[PDB]
Amino acid sequence: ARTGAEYIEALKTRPPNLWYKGEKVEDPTTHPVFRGIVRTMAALYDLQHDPRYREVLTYEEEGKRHGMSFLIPKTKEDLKRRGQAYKLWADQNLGMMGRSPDYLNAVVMAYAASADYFGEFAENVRNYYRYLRDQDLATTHALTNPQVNRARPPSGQPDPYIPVGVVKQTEKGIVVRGARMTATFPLADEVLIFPSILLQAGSEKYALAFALPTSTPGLHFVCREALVGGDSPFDHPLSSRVEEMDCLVIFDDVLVPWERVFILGNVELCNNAYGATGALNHMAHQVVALKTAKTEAFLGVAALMAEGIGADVYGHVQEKIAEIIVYLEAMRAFWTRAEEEAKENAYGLLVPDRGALDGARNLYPRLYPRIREILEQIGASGLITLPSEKDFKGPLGPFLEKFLQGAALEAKERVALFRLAWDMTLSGFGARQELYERFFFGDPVRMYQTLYNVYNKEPYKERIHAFLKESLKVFE
Amino acid sequence: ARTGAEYIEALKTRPPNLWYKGEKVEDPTTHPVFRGIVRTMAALYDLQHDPRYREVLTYEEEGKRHGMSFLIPKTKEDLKRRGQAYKLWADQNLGMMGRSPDYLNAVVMAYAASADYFGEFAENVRNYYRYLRDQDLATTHALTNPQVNRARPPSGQPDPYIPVGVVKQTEKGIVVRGARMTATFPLADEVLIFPSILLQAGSEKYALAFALPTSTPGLHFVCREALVGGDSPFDHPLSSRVEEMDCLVIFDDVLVPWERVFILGNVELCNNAYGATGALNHMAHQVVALKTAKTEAFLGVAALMAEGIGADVYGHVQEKIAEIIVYLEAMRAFWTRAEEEAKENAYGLLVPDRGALDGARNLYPRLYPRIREILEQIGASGLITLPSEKDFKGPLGPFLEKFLQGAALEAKERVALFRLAWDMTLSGFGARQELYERFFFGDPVRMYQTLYNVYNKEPYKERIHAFLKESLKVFE
Amino acid sequence: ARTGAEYIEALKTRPPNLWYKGEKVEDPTTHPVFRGIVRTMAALYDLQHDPRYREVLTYEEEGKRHGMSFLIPKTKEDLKRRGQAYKLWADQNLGMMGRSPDYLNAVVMAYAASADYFGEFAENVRNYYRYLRDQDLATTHALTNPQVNRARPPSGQPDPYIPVGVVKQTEKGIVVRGARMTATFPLADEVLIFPSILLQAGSEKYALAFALPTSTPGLHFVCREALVGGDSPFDHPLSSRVEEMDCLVIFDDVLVPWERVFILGNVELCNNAYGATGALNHMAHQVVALKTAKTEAFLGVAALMAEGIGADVYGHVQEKIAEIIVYLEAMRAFWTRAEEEAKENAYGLLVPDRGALDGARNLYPRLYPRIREILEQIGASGLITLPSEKDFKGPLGPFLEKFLQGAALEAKERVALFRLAWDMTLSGFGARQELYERFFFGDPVRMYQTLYNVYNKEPYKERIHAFLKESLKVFE
Amino acid sequence: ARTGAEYIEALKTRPPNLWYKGEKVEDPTTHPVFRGIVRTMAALYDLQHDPRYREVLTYEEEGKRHGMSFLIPKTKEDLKRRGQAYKLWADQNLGMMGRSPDYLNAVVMAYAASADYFGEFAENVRNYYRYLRDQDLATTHALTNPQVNRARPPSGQPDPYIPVGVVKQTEKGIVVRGARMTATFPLADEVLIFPSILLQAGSEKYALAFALPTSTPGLHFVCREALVGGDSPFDHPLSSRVEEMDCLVIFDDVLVPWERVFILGNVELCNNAYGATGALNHMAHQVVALKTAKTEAFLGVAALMAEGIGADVYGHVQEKIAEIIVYLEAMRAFWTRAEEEAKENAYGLLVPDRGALDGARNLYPRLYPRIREILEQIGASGLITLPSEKDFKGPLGPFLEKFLQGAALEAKERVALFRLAWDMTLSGFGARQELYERFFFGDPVRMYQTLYNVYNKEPYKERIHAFLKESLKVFE
Ligand SMILES: Cc1cc2nc3c(=O)[nH]c(=O)nc-3n(C[C@H](O)[C@H](O)[C@H](O)COP(=O)(O)OP(=O)(O)OC[C@@H]3O[C@@H](n4cnc5c(N)ncnc54)[C@H](O)[C@@H]3O)c2cc1C
Ligand SMILES: Cc1cc2nc3c(=O)[nH]c(=O)nc-3n(C[C@H](O)[C@H](O)[C@H](O)COP(=O)(O)OP(=O)(O)OC[C@@H]3O[C@@H](n4cnc5c(N)ncnc54)[C@H](O)[C@@H]3O)c2cc1C
Repeated sequence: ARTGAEYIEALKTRPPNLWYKGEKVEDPTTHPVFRGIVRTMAALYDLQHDPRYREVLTYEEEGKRHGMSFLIPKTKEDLKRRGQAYKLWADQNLGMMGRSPDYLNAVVMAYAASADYFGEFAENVRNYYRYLRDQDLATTHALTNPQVNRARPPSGQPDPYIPVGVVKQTEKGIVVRGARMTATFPLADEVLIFPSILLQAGSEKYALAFALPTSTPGLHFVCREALVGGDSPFDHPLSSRVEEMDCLVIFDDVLVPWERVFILGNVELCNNAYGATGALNHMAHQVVALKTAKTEAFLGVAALMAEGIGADVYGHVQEKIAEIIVYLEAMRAFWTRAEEEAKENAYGLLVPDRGALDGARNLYPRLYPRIREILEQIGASGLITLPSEKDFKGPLGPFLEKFLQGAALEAKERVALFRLAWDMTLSGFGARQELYERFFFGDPVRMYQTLYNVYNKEPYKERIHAFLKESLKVFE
Repeated sequence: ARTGAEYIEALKTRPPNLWYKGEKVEDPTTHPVFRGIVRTMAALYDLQHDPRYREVLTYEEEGKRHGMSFLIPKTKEDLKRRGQAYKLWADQNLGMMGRSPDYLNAVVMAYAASADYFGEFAENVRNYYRYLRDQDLATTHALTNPQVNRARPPSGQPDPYIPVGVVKQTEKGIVVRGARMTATFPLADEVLIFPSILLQAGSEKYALAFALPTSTPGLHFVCREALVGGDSPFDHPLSSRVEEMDCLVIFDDVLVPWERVFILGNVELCNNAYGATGALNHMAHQVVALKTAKTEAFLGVAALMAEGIGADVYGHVQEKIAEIIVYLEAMRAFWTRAEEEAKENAYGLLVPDRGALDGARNLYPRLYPRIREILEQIGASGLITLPSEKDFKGPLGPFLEKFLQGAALEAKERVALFRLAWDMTLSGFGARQELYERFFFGDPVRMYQTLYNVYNKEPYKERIHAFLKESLKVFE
Repeated sequence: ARTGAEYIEALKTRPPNLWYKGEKVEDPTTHPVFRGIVRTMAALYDLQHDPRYREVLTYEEEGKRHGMSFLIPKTKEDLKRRGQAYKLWADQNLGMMGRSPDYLNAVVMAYAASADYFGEFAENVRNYYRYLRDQDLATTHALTNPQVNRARPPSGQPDPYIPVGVVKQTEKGIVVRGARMTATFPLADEVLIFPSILLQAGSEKYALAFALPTSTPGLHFVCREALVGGDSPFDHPLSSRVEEMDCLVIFDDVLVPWERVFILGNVELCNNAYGATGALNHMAHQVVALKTAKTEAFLGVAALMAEGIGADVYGHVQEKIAEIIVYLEAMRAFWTRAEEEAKENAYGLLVPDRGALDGARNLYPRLYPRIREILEQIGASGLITLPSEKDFKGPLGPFLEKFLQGAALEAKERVALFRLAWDMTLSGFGARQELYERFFFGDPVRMYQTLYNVYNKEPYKERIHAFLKESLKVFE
Repeated sequence: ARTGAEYIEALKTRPPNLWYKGEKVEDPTTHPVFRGIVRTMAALYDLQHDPRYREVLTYEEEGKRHGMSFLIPKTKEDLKRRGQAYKLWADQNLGMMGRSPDYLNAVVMAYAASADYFGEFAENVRNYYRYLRDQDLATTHALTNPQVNRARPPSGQPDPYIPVGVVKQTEKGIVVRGARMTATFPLADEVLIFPSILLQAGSEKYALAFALPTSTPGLHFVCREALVGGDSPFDHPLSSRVEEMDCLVIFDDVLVPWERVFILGNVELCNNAYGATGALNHMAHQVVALKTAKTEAFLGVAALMAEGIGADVYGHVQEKIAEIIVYLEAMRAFWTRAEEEAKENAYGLLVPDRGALDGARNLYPRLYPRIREILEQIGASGLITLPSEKDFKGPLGPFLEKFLQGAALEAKERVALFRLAWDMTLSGFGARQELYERFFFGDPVRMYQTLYNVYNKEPYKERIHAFLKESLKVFE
C-alpha cells in the first residue's frame, strides 16, 4: 500500500504527459491547476496507513498489505469490505471525486479473476493486476471515441485513425494511432485504454484493450479549461482540492508492448469484456457507494442551509429535504441488495447483483439533477451572495458580520456554508459535476436501451399470459 | 386458516352493513357489484390449503395452522417468510388488490407484540389479535376524518360529531357518533377504527382506537359508484374480479364493548401508535412486496404490448420499458434492505427497517403515475380500440381477426392483452388505481413533512461541519 | 344551418353503419350508448338558431345562413369570428367534446379554398364543401392505419389490404378494401377518409383521400367498450352526454363514386395535403380554442373543489391552481398570436400562424396530464367518495347531508361537484380524455420530429455564427 | 441619448462605491473584473447612434432624442416600439444580460406616468424620470431584505436595522441604515431602492422607495466572487463580456435628499406600487422580449451542436430541439398577446396585459432549466472537451484539428461553438444564469401564490356552477 509521499514523488519523477493551454506540464505536484487534486489523492493513500482505518482500507496477504480495492472477494463479507473501503474514501471528498483509482482497480481485479476470458492474453492480465496491486499505482482510463460524426461508425469518420486503431504489429508489440475523447483524473501512473461503446461489427482495427505508463512517448493528455476557483478553502472549499481535470488523449504512433495487450482485434471480446468478467458489477459497486456518499453530502448541506436561514419552518422546504432523504435511502437499498444477492459468474468470481446495480446507475443520473435543483431552490439568492474571506478580513468585515449572519448562525459560518453549496452546484466545478453524473457511465439513451435488451423480461410476460388464459377461455 | 367457502358463508350469514345506491345489500356474495371481489378474496383463502403453497401461506402452532400474516417474526428468516406470503397473495391479482387483509393483520400482529404500549387495554389487544388469527377473519379499516373543512381541526368542523367522537361511556363500553371518510374492501367480518392523521392537541374526544364486527347495529358502509365493468373476463379482466369498493363509514350512536377498545382519549398514544408498535414497519413491508408485484405486472404488460404491435424495435419504446425495470429493481432493493436491516423495537418486536420502507412508500406514489403513463405511451390508440368478445363472436368476427392481429400475434390474444392494459390504466377501475397509489398511505405533502421531521439528519450535518472547519481556519 | 331536430331525423332515417357488441345499431338516437351524444350534438345545432348566438355561430350569404365553421376567412376579423364560434361551441360541453364537426369543417373549408392543390379533383373538393355547408352535415374521420406491425410500412403488413387500399378502378369509381384504426364521434352523416401519417414512398395503393355517407354498403363502424356511466346528470355529469365513442372502420370492398375522390395514388399529394391547403392551420385553430375552453373548465372545478373543502388556505394548493392559470394563459396567447400573425398561403387562403399553432398543439399534450394530476392532488379522497343521488334520496340521506358537506357548501352541491371532477379525470370517460389529449393530433414522438424538420432554424444558427466571429478572430 | 464614451467617462469620473475582495474598486472601466461588462453596456449605448438602429432605439421629442425605454406609450404601436428596442438590445448579448437598464427605465417610466399614485412625492417621481431620461443614465436596483431569518418579518430580525430602515428625518431628508441583499449590474450611475417582497403590516420603518447616485457617501456595493473566466473571446465567449456581477448593498447611515424620496412609511403604497403604476406590466414586457431573445440563442446553439457532431440524425435529438422551438413560440405568443390586449390603467397609462405577462414570467423559470438540460444532453462530453485557443496555437494544434473536427465542421469552429455552449450552461457564468432565471422576478413559491390571489377566477367557477345546475335538478 502506497503512502501519499510515494505517490507525489512518483508523479514528480515520472509525470504524465499532460498539456495545459499549449504548454507541457513539467511538475503536476506544484502546478497551480493540478497541485490540489494531487494533494487530495495523496491524502487518500495516506489514510491507508492511519491506525483507525488500516483494517478498512487494506488487507494483508503473504507478508504484504494491499489496498482493499484489489481484494478478490470470495464471500459476501469480502464484498462488504470492498464496499466499506469505497465509502470511506468517497466520504473524504463528499463524493465529489468521481474517478478515484479504486473504481478502476475494481475493473482490473475482475479482469484478473476472470482472466481466462482473455485467452492467450490471460497471463498479461493477471500480471498487470499484480503489478498495479503491488505498487499500488493510480490509474486513469479513456473508453470513448472522438465526438466527430456520431452519424457514422468508428470506421466511417473523416479519417481512419481518428479513433485509436492498430497501425501495425511488430515483434515488440503493436503501434497505435488515434485518440480517445475523455480521460478524467490524468494524475496517474497508468492509463487504461479499454473498450466502451458497443463496437459495430467490422471494427477489428479498433477492438483493443491495453494499458500504458502515462509518460509513454507519443502519448499526450490535452487538458480542458481548468475549474480550480482558487486556493482558499473558504472561497473554494471543493474546487481548490477536488478538480480532477478532463482531457483528450492523443496517440501519436504509440508503441504498446505485447505484455500490456489484453485484447486485440476481437470485436466480440471487447463488447462483452465488462459483463463477462464482472468488471461492470464491481465498478458499479464502487459507484453506488460513491453516490450514496455524495447524496449524504447534499443532504447535510441542504439541511444546514435551510436551518441556517430559517427556511426549515416552511413545509415545502421540509419536503424538498425529505426528497433527498428518499433518494439517499434508494441508493442505500440498491447497495444492500447488490451485495446480498451476489453470486459467482462463469469464472467463479463473486459479483454484486447486476439487477440492483443497473437500477442504481440508471436511476441516479436522473436523481442528481433534481438533488442539485433542490439545493438551488433552498438557497436562492444566498447562493450568489458570496463575499470572500478577504471581504471579512477587510474594512467592511464588521458590516458583513451583521448583514450575513443567519438564524443563530454567525456570518462567517453562514458564508462558508453557502460558498460550499455554491461550489457543489453553481461554480464551474459544481456545474461540471452535473454533466458528469448525467454521462460518466454512458449515454442514458443507450444505457436504457442496453438494459432493455439484457434484462430477462420473460417471467413477467409469462405471468401475464397465464393471467390472460381466463380471457381467451370465453371463446371455448 | 380459513377456506374460501368459510369466508363466503360468513359474509352470507352475517353480511357487513353495506349500502349501494340507496339500498341495503342483503347478500354481497351474490350482488352484481360485490360477488367478484368476494370470489377473489375467497380464492386467496383457498390458496392457503393448496399443497404447493401451504408452507408459504401458513404456519403451524400448537396443533393449529394460521395465516402467515399473523406470524410474530422472531428472526430475519421469519420476516422473509411474511414477505413471501405477501408477495404470493399479491401476484394472484397482479398487485391490483390494495387492501387484502394481510396488510391489516400486520398492523394487529405488531399491536399485539407491542401490546404493553396500550397500557390497561393491552390484554384487549392481545385477545383481539388471537381472535382474528384463530378465526382467520377479514378486516377493513377507516382512519381519516370527513373531508369537510380542511382549514380547521377535528374539533372545528361544522358539527362536533362529524369526526368519530365519544358521546358517553357506560358500564358496557363507549358510544361513538360520527363518520370516517374512507374504508376500502368492506367485504370483511371486522372493521378497524384506528388512528391516522396526526391529531392536533385537544382532540381527546376523537383520540380513539377500536374494532367492531361489520354488522354492528348503527354501523353503515355507504358505497361509492361501482367500477365493475362487467363479468366477462375478456372484456373486463380486472374490474370483473378486483373491484374492492370504497365507502364512507357512518356511526349512528354505535356501542363499542370495552373489550374492543384499544385506545381511549389519549392523543399522544394515538399519534405514536403505528411507529411505537412497529405496525407502520410491518404494514409498509406488505406494501413494498405488493408494489413490487404490481410493477412486475406492468412490466409484463408493457413488454407484451410493445412486442405485440412491433413497437419494441423503436429505441424510445425500449427505454420506456427499461424505466419500468429500473423502478422494479428500486422496489426490490427497498424490500431487501428493509428485511436485512431489521432490528427489534422497544417492545422486543423485530421490525423491518424504517429508512428503507419510508423510502419505498414515499417514492412509489411518484413512480406509479409514470409507470401508468408509460403504458399509455406504448399502447396509444390500441388502448381504446377495444371490441368486445361479443364482436369477435359476431358477424364481423372474421374482419376483426384480420385488422386487429398484431405482429405474430392473433387478434383475440391482442385484444385480450389491450383490454387488460386498458383495465390497468384507463377504465374507471384502472384510473382509480392511480388515485389510490397517490394517496392510500397518506397525503404526500404531509408524508414528506413527516419524513423530514422523524429522520435523523444529524450525521450528515456533522460531516459538513467537519468539512467546513478548514474553511473557517483561514481566519485564525 | 341545421337544427337539432333535422340532425336527429337524419340519423334516425339514414343511420351510420354502427355495431356495438356484435349487433347492428338500428337507431343511435335512442340506443342507450349513443342517445346522449346525439342529444348533445343536436343541442350544438340548435344553438345556431338562438337569437343570442345566431350572429356568432352563423353567417348569411346570398339568402342562406351557414355555420361559421364553413366561412372562408378573408380578413383577420373573419379568423376571429371562426375562433369565437369554435369557443362558444366548445364551452357548451366544457371542452370535453373533441371531435365536434367544426374541426373537420375547417379542414374541408381549407381544402376547398385551396382546391387547385387537388388538380383534376379540384371541382370534386369544391362541390363536396358546398354540399357539407349547404346541408350543414356532421362529419367524422379516420386517418390512421391498423396498429398491427408498426415495425413495417403499410405495404409490409400481414396482408396487403389491412390498410385501406384500392382494389380496382371502374367507370363508376374506385373499390377500396381495408380498415382505418380509429374514428371518433361516428354519429355523423359523412366520414372523411383523408391522409394522416406521412406515407413512405411506394404506397401509391394507399395514397387516398375521399368521403362517403356513413350508411354506405360495405362500410362498418365497430364501436369499442362504451364509457357512458349512466343517464343521471348528478351521477355522471359528463359521460351521460359527451361520450363521443371511438370505432374501428372497416371497408369491405366499398365503392367510392368518382365525385367523392379527392386524391388518388399520389403519395406526395397526400403527405402535403394538410400543410399546403392550410387545413392543418385551421383545424389547429379550432383545437387551440377548444383546449382553452377545456382548461377554463378545469380551472373552475379546481378552484371550486379547493374552496369547497377549505383546501384553498394551503399555499401548495394555491400554487397548483396558479399552475392551471399559467397554462390557460399560455393557450390564450397561442390563440391570439395565431390570429394576429395570420398570412395568406400559396392559394390565397388566409391561414392562422403555424408557429403559434405548432407550439399550442405540441405543448398542450404535455400540459393536460399535469392539469389532470392537479385535480387529483387537490381532491384526494373526495374524488372517490361518490355516493349517488339515490343515496341522498334514500334513508341515509340525512346522514350524508351532515358528513359530506364542505366549508360553507351543502352536501348535495359538494358531491355534484366532486362527481364532475371525477368524471373529468377518473371515470372511464375521464381517463380516456387523457389518452385522447396525448394522441389525437398524432404521436408526440413524430409530431416533435416533424416540427424539427419543418421549422426554419436558420436565423438562429446565423446569429450564433455571427456571434462566434469574434471567437475565431483570435487566430488571425 | 448617451454614447458609450459618455457612459465610460461617467463611471471613470464618479465610479460606484464598489468593493471586490476587501478592496475598493477605483476604476471599474479598467478593473479586470468589470471592464468587460462596462464595455458591453457602452456598446448598447453606442448602438443608439448607429444609423441602422437609431429609429428603433431612440425617439425624438422637442429637439431631443431619448432612449426608447423612456417612451411613455400612448398606443399599441408605441408598445410595439418599446418591445422592439428591448429585443434589439437583448439580441446583442444573446439574452444573457438580465439587468440592462431598459428594464428599470420601464419601471421609472411607469412610475412617472402614474405619478399621482405617489401623492405628495409625485413631482419627485416625475422629476427623477426626466433626469434619468435626459441624461440617459444607467440604473441598478436592490429590492430584497438580507436573507437572515426567513422565519421572521423585517422587524423580527437579529437587529432592527438589518433591513434598510429610517433612522431619522431631518430638514434635508431621511437617514437610512441597513442593507439590501442583492443588486445586479452595479456599473450604474444610480441605484433604485424600491419595494419588493410584500411587506407585512407594521413595517412602516422599512416601507421606503428612493433613488441615489451610486457614489453616495455611506453606500457600499460588496461584490461576490467574480465569474469572468478570462478575456479571450474564444475561451470565454460570454463571461469575458457579460458578467454583470451581483452585490450586497450596505447603507451606513446614508442621507437621502427629500427630492429623491418617492415613498415613505407607507406599507400599502409600497405593496401596490408595481401593480398600480403599471411598472410590473412594463418591466415584465422587457422580460418577455429578453427571454424570447435568450431562447433564440439556445435554439441556435442546440441546432449547431447537433448538426456539428452529426447528432441531428437521431430522433430524440430532433425532439429535444423541437422542444426548445415550442418554448420559443410560447414566449413569442405571450409577448404578442401582452401587446395586443393592452389597456389603460387607473392613471391612463397603457399597460401590456398582465394575464399574458404573468403567464410568461411564471412559466419561463420552469422552462429555462429544461432548455439548459437539453443543451447538456445534446453536447454530452463535447461540453467539457474544451482545449484553449492556446492549445490550437501550440505544438499539438495539428492533432487537435484532426481529432476535434465535427461533421463537415472544422475543429476551431467546433471548439468555439462548444466553448460557447459550455459558457451558456456549465461555466460559473453559465450556471449562475440558471439560478438567475429561477429567481430574479421572485420566489416561484410566492409568485404562484400571488398569481392565485390576484387572478379573477370567478368566471370559470360561475360556468361550472351553471353546468352543475342540471346535476342538482334531479332532486326537484
Ligand atoms: C464530466 C465527464 C467525465 C467523463 N469521464 C470519463 C472518463 O473518465 N473515462 C471515459 O472513458 N469516459 C468519460 N466520460 C465520457 C462519457 O462516458 C460519455 O460522455 C458518455 O459515454 C456519452 O458518450 P458521448 O459523450 O460520446 O455522447 P455523444 O453520443 O457524443 O453525444 C451526442 C449524443 O447524441 C445522441 N446519440 C449519439 N449517438 C447515438 C446513437 N447511436 N443512438 C442514439 N442516440 C445517439 C445521444 O443521445 C447524445 O445526445 C466522461 C464524460 C463527462 C461528461
Ligand atoms: C382510492 C383510495 C383508497 C383509500 N383507502 C383507504 C383505506 O382503505 N383506509 C383508510 O383509512 N384510508 C383510505 N384512503 C384515504 C387516504 O389515506 C387519504 O386520501 C389520504 O390520507 C389523504 O387524506 P385526504 O384524502 O383527507 O386529503 P385532504 O387533505 O382531504 O385533501 C385535500 C388536501 O389539501 C392539502 N391539505 C389539506 N390539509 C393540509 C394540511 N394540513 N397541510 C398541508 N396541506 C393540506 C393536501 O395536500 C390535499 O391536496 C384511501 C384514499 C384513496 C384515494
